[PDB]
Amino acid sequence: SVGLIWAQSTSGVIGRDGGIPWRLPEDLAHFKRLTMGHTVVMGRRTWDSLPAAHRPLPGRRNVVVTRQTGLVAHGAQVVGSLEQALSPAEPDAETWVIGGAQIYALALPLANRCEVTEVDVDLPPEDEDALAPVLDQTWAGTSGEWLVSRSGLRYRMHSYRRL
Ligand SMILES: NC(=O)c1ccc[n+]([C@@H]2O[C@H](COP(=O)([O-])OP(=O)(O)OC[C@H]3O[C@@H](n4cnc5c(N)ncnc54)[C@H](OP(=O)(O)O)[C@@H]3O)[C@@H](O)[C@H]2O)c1
Ligand SMILES: CCc1nc(N)nc(N)c1OCCCOc1ccccc1CCC(=O)O
Repeated sequence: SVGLIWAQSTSGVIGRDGGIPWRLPEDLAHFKRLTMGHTVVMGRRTWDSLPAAHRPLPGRRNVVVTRQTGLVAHGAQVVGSLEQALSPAEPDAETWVIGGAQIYALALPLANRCEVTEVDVDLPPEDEDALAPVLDQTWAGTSGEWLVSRSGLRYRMHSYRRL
């Protein structure tokens, strides 16, 4: 199983200024619960965005996709394409593509599941924003209820699978 997992504003923003432009603890907990013990595949810019105590992401096999063949990434496995990342020498029952926008676009045709957090935060897109992939008619999904975070934002989780 190859899955994508992301959190987006309702406007589709996933990233700004090298980070994520909201604070949603319940989404971090969801992300940890879904990914712990599994492989997490990410683009190099997402690797560089990880906060210090989470670079590498603890308890997960971290795989970083870069064209920089000689790149040192302590705590992660460096590979040269998304296809390499999805062709491990040691297979994993679950592989999660964890971003960013560039890598999601390449991974979506190869994936069978998407786990999406929708965040009701008003962020009109700015020119350098990273944006979420869009799910077309080849995907179908289910939505959780709208919830309110202890930190204030409304949010909800969606689970999509390839038809
Ligand atoms: N809200 C969320 O769920 C979420 C999740 C993840 C990330 N984010 C945010 O998204 C942003 C980062 O996303 P991004 O789209 O800018 O970058 P990204 O997808 O994380 O990384 C892009 C990098 O991946 C490498 N890459 C891309 N295509 C490749 C290919 N065909 N072969 C080999 N390497 C390839 C390149 O690395 P090199 O330049 O090293 O060659 C490229 O610069 C940040 O703001 C981050 O905080 C948000
Ligand atoms: C938690 C944000 C996030 N949320 C969802 N639903 N999917 C993602 N792919 C994602 O991005 C994962 C990469 C960025 O990870 C972080 C960014 C800022 C703080 C903490 C973490 C993850 C830390 C961890 O899991 O140990």
